[PDB]
Amino acid sequence: GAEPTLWAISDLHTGHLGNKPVAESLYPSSPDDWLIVAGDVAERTDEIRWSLDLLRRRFAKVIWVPGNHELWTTNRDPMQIFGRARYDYLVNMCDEMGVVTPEHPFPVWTERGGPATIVPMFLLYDYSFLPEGANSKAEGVAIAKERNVVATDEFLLSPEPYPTRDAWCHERVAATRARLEQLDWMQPTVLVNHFPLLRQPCDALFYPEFSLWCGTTKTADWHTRYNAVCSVYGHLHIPRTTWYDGVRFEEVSVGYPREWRRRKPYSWLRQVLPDPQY
Ligand SMILES: [Fe+3]
Ligand SMILES: [Mn+2]
Repeated sequence: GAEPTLWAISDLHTGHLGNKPVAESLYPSSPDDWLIVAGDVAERTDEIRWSLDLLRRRFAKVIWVPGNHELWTTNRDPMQIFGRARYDYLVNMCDEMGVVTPEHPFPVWTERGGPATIVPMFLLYDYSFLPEGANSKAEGVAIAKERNVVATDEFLLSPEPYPTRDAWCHERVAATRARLEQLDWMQPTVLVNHFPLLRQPCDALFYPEFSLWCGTTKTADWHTRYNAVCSVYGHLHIPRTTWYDGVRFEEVSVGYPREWRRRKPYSWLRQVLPDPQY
């Protein structure tokens, strides 16, 4: 009576007043629990480090993937680093703390839930989730701008040295797909990515245009192609459990204080493995 569990959570946003207690209430159920943190830990590098240091001292293993907010460079950030350099800095930070990143070898869960390869991914988005009235990236962003639905990324998420964020996204997708092809085709995977791997969850957004900043069409079939037993994501701030083509998708976001105070959730940590039979 003390069997390990693989949990997940995302969108901690510890910099916002009121979400620091949430992060400070994250505890394991056994000394061998793993915790997936699926993006949007914080914006500033020191806040991200504080949160990840707090979590890695409680869980046996922490697997971190970046969200859009970790790649923001604000004026109040002690590290004025941008783009791929900022991502490499965050990866090196996590490595110095012992936190697993998308650049580390894929961890393998060998406890309850079967041998499952946990795949931490950094993919970003490529403006391919076009709104109904759009037929290109520029058209979609223009329609979103005229309706005042623009992501702050456009001004804070630098893609340097890449020219655009979709170029960075396509390179990330190419590399991650190359790594995914090298996996044993008969072993389940746990796909982790801040953004949803397919477009369907974005249909729950209050306004659809924002879907432009919510993923890429190049990963529409990865949950079935690579035999995923569970797909962990966040970003949308719509925490729930759904099923697509037999695969269980877990939106594990916490959100901003005024968002999750309207609800009363049963515990912050979402059980990824073993199957909770929900
Ligand atoms: Fe996000
Ligand atoms: Mn978020």
